[PDB]
Amino acid sequence: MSELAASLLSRVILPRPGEPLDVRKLYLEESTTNARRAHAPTRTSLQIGAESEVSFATYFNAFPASYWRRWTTCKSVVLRVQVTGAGRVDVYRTKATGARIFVEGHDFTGTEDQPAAVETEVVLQPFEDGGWVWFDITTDTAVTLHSGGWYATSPAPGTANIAVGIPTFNRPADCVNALRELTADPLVDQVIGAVIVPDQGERKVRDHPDFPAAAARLGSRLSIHDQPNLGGSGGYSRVMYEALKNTDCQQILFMDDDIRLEPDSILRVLAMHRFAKAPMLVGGQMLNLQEPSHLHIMGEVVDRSIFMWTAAPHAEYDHDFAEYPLNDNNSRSKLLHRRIDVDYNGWWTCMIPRQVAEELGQPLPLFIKWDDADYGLRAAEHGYPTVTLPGAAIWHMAWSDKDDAIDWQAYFHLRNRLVVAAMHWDGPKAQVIGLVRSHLKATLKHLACLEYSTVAIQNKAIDDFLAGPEHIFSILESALPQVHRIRKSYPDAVVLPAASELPPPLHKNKAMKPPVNPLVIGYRLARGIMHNLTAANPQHHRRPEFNVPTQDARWFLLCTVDGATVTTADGCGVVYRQRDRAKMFALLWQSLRRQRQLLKRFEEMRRIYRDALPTLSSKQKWETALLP
Amino acid sequence: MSELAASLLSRVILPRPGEPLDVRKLYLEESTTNARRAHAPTRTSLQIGAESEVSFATYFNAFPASYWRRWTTCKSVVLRVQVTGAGRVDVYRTKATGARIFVEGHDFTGTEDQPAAVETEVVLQPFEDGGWVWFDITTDTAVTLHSGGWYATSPAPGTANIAVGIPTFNRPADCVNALRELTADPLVDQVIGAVIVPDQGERKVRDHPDFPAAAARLGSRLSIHDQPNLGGSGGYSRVMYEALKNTDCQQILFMDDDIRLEPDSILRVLAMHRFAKAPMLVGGQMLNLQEPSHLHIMGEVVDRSIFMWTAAPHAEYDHDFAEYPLNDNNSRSKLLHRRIDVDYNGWWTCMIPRQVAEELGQPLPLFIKWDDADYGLRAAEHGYPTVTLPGAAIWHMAWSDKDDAIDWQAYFHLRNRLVVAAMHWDGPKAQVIGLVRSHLKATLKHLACLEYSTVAIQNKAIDDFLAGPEHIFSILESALPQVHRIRKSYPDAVVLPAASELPPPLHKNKAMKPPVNPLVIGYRLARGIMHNLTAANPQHHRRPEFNVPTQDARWFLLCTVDGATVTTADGCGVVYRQRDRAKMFALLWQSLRRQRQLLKRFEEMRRIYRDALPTLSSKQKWETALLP
Amino acid sequence: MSELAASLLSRVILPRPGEPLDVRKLYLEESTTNARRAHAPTRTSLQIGAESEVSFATYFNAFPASYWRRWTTCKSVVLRVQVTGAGRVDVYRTKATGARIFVEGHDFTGTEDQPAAVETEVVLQPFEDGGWVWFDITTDTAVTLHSGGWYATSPAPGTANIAVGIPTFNRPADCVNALRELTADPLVDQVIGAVIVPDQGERKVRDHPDFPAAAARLGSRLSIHDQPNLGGSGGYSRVMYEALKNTDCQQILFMDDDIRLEPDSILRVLAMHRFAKAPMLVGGQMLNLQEPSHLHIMGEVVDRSIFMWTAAPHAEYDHDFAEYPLNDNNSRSKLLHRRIDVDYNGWWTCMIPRQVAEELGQPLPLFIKWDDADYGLRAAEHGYPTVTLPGAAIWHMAWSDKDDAIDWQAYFHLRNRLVVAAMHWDGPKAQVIGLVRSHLKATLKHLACLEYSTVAIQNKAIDDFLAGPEHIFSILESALPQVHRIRKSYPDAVVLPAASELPPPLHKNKAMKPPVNPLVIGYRLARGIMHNLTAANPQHHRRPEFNVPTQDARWFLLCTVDGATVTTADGCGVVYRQRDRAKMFALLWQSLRRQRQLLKRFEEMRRIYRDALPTLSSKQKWETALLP
Ligand SMILES: O=c1ccn([C@@H]2O[C@H](COP(=O)(O)OP(=O)(O)O)[C@@H](O)[C@H]2O)c(=O)[nH]1
Ligand SMILES: O=c1ccn([C@@H]2O[C@H](COP(=O)(O)OP(=O)(O)O)[C@@H](O)[C@H]2O)c(=O)[nH]1
Ligand SMILES: O=c1ccn([C@@H]2O[C@H](COP(=O)(O)OP(=O)(O)O)[C@@H](O)[C@H]2O)c(=O)[nH]1
Ligand SMILES: [Mn+2]
Ligand SMILES: [Mn+2]
Ligand SMILES: [Mn+2]
Repeated sequence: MSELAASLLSRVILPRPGEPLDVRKLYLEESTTNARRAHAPTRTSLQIGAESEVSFATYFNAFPASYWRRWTTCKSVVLRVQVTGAGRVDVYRTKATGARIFVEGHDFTGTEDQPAAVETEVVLQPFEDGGWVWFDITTDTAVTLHSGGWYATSPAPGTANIAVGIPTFNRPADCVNALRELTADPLVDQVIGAVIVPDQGERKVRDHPDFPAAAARLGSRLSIHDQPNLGGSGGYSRVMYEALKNTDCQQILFMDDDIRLEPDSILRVLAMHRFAKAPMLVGGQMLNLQEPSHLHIMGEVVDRSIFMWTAAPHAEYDHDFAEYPLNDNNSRSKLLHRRIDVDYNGWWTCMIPRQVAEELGQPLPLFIKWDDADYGLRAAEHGYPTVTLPGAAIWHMAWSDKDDAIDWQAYFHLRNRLVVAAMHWDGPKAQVIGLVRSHLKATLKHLACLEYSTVAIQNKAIDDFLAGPEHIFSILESALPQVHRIRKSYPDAVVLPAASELPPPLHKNKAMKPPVNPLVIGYRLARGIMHNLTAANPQHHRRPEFNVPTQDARWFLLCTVDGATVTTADGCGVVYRQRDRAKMFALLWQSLRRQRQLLKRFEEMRRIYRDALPTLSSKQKWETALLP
Repeated sequence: MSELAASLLSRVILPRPGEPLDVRKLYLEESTTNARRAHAPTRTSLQIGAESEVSFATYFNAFPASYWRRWTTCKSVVLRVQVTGAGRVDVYRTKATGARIFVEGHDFTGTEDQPAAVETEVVLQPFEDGGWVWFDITTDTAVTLHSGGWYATSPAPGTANIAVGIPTFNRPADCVNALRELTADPLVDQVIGAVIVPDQGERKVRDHPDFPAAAARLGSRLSIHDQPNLGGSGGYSRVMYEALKNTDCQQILFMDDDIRLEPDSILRVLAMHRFAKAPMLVGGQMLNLQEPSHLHIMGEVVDRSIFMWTAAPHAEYDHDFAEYPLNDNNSRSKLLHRRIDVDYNGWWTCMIPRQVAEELGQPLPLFIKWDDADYGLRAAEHGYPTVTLPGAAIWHMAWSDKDDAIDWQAYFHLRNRLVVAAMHWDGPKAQVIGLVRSHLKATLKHLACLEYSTVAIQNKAIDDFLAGPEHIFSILESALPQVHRIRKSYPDAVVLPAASELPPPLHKNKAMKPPVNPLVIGYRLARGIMHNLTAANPQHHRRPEFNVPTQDARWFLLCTVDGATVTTADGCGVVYRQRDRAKMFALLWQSLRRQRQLLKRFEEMRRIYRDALPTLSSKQKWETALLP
Repeated sequence: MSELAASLLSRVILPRPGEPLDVRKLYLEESTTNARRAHAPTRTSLQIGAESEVSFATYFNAFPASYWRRWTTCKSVVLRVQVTGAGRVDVYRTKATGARIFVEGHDFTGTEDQPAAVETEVVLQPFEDGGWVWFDITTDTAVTLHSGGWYATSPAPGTANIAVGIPTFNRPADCVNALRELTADPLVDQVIGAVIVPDQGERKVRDHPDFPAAAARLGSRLSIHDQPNLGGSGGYSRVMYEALKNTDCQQILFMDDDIRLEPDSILRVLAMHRFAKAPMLVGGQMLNLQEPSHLHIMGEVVDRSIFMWTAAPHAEYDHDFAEYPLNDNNSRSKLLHRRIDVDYNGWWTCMIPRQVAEELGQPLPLFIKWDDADYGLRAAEHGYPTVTLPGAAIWHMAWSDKDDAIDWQAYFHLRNRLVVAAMHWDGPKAQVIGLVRSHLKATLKHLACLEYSTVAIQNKAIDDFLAGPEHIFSILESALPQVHRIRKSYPDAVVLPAASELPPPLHKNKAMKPPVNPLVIGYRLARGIMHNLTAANPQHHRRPEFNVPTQDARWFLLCTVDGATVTTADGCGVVYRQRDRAKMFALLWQSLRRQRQLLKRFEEMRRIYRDALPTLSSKQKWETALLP
């Protein structure tokens, strides 16, 4: 018992009372033939009826064996369940193809007075490519699973002193909640030493009514640091800065302020970090906050040849565990059993070892976007891999219709993408053509969609990149206001609350089906080009031709009109997109001029950016933008 | 009652407590409309709720009528169930198309005090092509099925004295368990007279802690015989040798050491043997140990025209009875109602009559593979057919991803295949071209997959075959070490624990979809041939181009690379396959030279092998390799 | 209450205790959401749980409205249910497309002490093309349906005195049972006045042990008449003969001896007959005895243009009410809502009014087959239509794999088909070419399948037809033995118990998939013709090339072989079909010669057959073959 608690890797957890049935599929998967639902008295125990089966082949309770095999020193894991009643524990593993293999099974008989203990040691040898381990319970009489867990065969190396960092910006209510959920589970609280909150917002988290109660439970492990708005980069950079200077914490764990939490997720990541073969970044997955049974992604990489972040080779976005169980014979579920290798983890949950952060230094001053990838790629170049752990997750806001890469962020995508590209493009010379051809495609689509402001702000992006690193650092704060100033000009960047704020449409909308037939995309594009050569009628800038819903607003519909309203992706307003031939060819020329500049000057940008990294990632340099 | 027990063919059995629901579909098939699961107090009884239906149209409890009709003297079978409660027994049969026919039905009323007995005599006449008989129970009040069985209308001929043979090699734990499960059911124990265990391993089954307890229950019906490693052939040959010389047992039942058991399976095979029209080999099916609701195969044959073991005409591998019930209108289930005729049964469970083994003599000294087929084909030539009984099964390890025919065994497949081919090729002359063309295909695929060691050891196989029978017998022990010595050379035959033991791959893996389009297999093969003509870059033998998962590693992916790691089929390690043009054309020439030798010298091999059979299958000759 | 019982059309009936769940779908259709199965205390009552729904949109309990509208004088029907508990009766109708229409609904509250009565009058007006009426029950508290029925709004015209006729031939056990099930329901017993059993068999129904008990319940309403074997024609002719001469029964109801019964079926047919607009034949459907949820057919017609009995225009054989409910949105179920018009009903249950049988006279002396159609077609020509009532059924043996039109019956099909054709071909002259072209197709298929005996006995059929009516009558008894004498010659007509009675096949059977591709049926037929021109190898008449299963034995497989065993359609034996070119061309010539004879002499056969009808259907003439 002394040694048990210090080798626990991940617990068997159940859902809270009154949790939606969709979300319960993350925890336990019950047979539709059982007479009654299973009951979860506490988050660690479960009551099962007589003559019933429940399967723990689930996102939260199954053991992601291949990952432990690959990155940790654990030769084998031990399942321990403590149960009363008569029944059977069946242990299964999978091959990386998803094929389920029955390992061993134990019949038990237990009473509340002499509770039955069931231990099974599963060797991690057969998980080179992938595979999970899990268990089912099948009952003779009624059964209570009092506790269950996956264990290593020796204590966890090192000490567990975690600096939790949570940068906040005008989301006090959410942040106060994140601080509240850290102290929920005693086993997390115990291993938290410091909690850094860089408050970059004008509506402060200290001012909240529920804060004192939340802050009291943390004691003086909590500090709040007021600084200017420096985005993600500045937020997390501050956390690193603090944890390395003002705490002696062995781990730095980046988190977001708008996250729901499964506290065992934190403990699982810590487990892997401590058991790692070599020092490494360890991150958690994100479940979708707005569709909570859905896993966002198993892991991301940066695709060379266009230098663009993307899904890892054998992983698809948005995996609904309620519709596609871990153990189903469907093709989406079969990919989950592969071991996914990432280039970086997102900063919703990402643990960085102390003397690794010290070595890599700070993040790049990118404001938002790409800061996290850069860090992953940088650590990789120093021999510190990143592992995105399955089964260890927080719930975060996804791009569940809500977001887009056409607004002000479109600047920060492109700009930072190039910055990071110069930083890590250790490859062939002629390769940069692939990224610029990549952008030309994007830029033609934008214009075809009448998203003019986007192109403009993207042309500022390429200008700002070409001015170098010294310049990027000085516009950490100034850049955001500058994007907005540019965007005010364009009717397509000015949100209006309703389309009824404008004169009713000339034409009622018609259902125009998505062309995915080769003959039809050829013709719909020809119509697009030719119309786009005619002089735009200005009557259509005063009265929109259509009231376009977000969903229906693609290249093929917008290339025929001169003016139309398009609903913002959140569905909170509309922009009045208005075609103009003169303004478009201008933007198109400026875009062409910048793309030619890029392939001409990229060799040069690699040299000057790589050289400037000790500065850009220095604590000393970040001091002059972080402290008043 | 005196006469009942001695005419019992197969009992109605239920699952153990806490058996997975998947596996219970082997026993009883319940209506999703029943209010509650059915309960199995004992392995022979079942409790059903009021207003409920359960169907015994299942692998274990249905009667494989066509088989009994074909091979046994039974004109009709009698169902006997003993039941309490009010309900109805409905008896069904099938045609060989799967079409279900209702035969008769009996309403019963029984109490525990005056239990109701229900007998139905089903005539076996209408089962020429195939068909099963089974029964359902449908309840008015709650019902208990106290016992149920299929009976012949007269006593079983002969006496039941079974020599059970279990050859073991370094699997003490498993073997001790097999000996334990034989004495489980009293009705099996009663008919076991001897249990021979040839222990060819250096980790002895006697040394096990649980052995004394297991051996005590057998008394002195158990002997253990220490001998050198002589593979399957030597193991089972020893069992035959012992049972014919040192026991007066009427039957010899071959078993494996790594098998879970349904004891009634043993009794069913014995039943058929005793009721046989003429003396015959009777075998049991294998269920998959690692996917326990799945039946491996209904029966195997040796396909003339390539002389290669294969699925019997109307049977497909891997039949999941949980997904495809015996009585479903699906195409996979419809094949189960045909009567499958085999050429041989596997030696997991195969019963050989005493004066049949005496007549046929020993097995061929093949070490592993084909020993069993040869025996089936040999018995066939003497007028002793083999029947693979459905419903009579043990659970055994299948090729559930775990195994492959590319490693050291690839020698023993080819070699023994040819040995056996010479032995039983009573057919046309020019026919041998079909086997050699068969091998040329295989050999080109191997090389294309960079599996060089395979070809090498297969070329030893053809050399060893051509040296004749006298020579094959002397290399019974020496051959295995010799294969390994040859395999050490090739990087593709040397297993390494992880791919991270090697330098990281040059390219990340890309999803390349299986080409089954005629235009695409033509082009993907053209790329294969042409690249395979270019000089291999040696930088790719020092740093692998890919980290290939087993599943993704086929001809079309491996024919483009010069070097890559491929994960072993168990998923326990990786080999570094490395292309070389010079070494390949060498192997290809040596393979071509041997194939030309075969068709030249096969007439000659038939003559010299057939002539040498009295020697190869002699007890006297096997003495000089079995006894120190 | 006085007037209720004499206007009852059909009762709401439930299944017996322990009836299979498949068959219960004929009676009531329960929601999978109900907490418990519904219970049927008695065959007329049903107990439903609280908060549950059951739908009586079922074969047995729904009202076939369109039929009642079309053929009876009933302007409207009345549903009456007597219920306790709180709940709601919902009444629905359908359009002939299957579209369900909600009519009205009644909330009830009843107690056992003051039981609630619910009456709904549904007008039959909107059922021109088809449509059903039914009701569902939906419960608040637990509900008991004590009784339910469909009623006319006035008493039944006429008196109900039914002569039940059951011809038996060597099936004593079955016949004794039919007599037992007539006296089961008191409401059937009451309306049965006589039961005629012509016993044409040598194993007499009187000799049975269970007969005296069965005969006692009938009193002296039962007579048994010994006569020679004169087949169906002679059996039923005898029943007519008796009921018209020796009873004063108002109805004659033909039945079979191998039928399970729903007694309300008898009452429903009687109901319609009594309520008929004009005098008419009224028949019941047949449910499949061996697949009891399956309806054989909604109704049959005689297809002019080939003069061949067939499914009525919008009806398909074999409708499984368990898989396709009356009220499902599937295409098979949608045809059930059309009103099917028949040309005749089968003699399993067919009611003939007294002064209609008197007018039409006896059946034709056809021995078996077509006797029933002829009678339907004859009655039609006199203005007496036939109606096949849905919901009124007996269970009878179908052609559920068991039967075929290639054996001795093949004579009686063709012969009688032509007899009947001459009798009723009131159409165009050149039309007979269509029947003879029809036969040429059949005859070429037979020969291609090596079914030589068939063609031979069919050529006797055409000879016997051409000899005229006077001759057909004299061979009523002699013809059956004569067919057998001819069949003894041919190896394909001699059944052997197993294929193992013959030398094992030269080739093992190969799976040859059904060609339904235009290119492939063209080639598979070309192979057929050309091989069929080569001289047959006689070694293949001594050792069969294959062991062909019934299912796999079609034109495309048999046209390539010279000799093979084919399993009888019951699966009880095999015939050795053996190709011969000399014997085949002979049969083919004799067939061609007869077909030329037919179209030459059909005008002549119409004249001589039609003229001979008063004789063939005379009671006086049938006397000389029915009485010793
Ligand atoms: O003007 C800004 C925009 C965002 N952020 C920070 O950048 C991170 C990511 O931004 P956001 O949450 O709005 O985008 P999301 O994560 O939802 O995609 C957050 O931690 C914010 O604190 C910031 O400091 N200032
Ligand atoms: O080096 C060996 C390899 C195997 N065997 C025997 O050969 C049989 C089949 O081998 P194995 O079980 O390893 O293969 P599998 O049956 O799983 O395919 C077993 O009964 C072993 O006892 C042996 O005696 N020596
Ligand atoms: O040799 C025969 C053959 C049959 N029948 C009668 O013909 C009818 C139909 O024959 P069967 O029942 O054998 O054929 P099925 O109705 O099953 O198709 C039955 O009522 C039999 O009594 C007969 O009298 N003598
Ligand atoms: Mn966020
Ligand atoms: Mn084995
Ligand atoms: Mn019949």
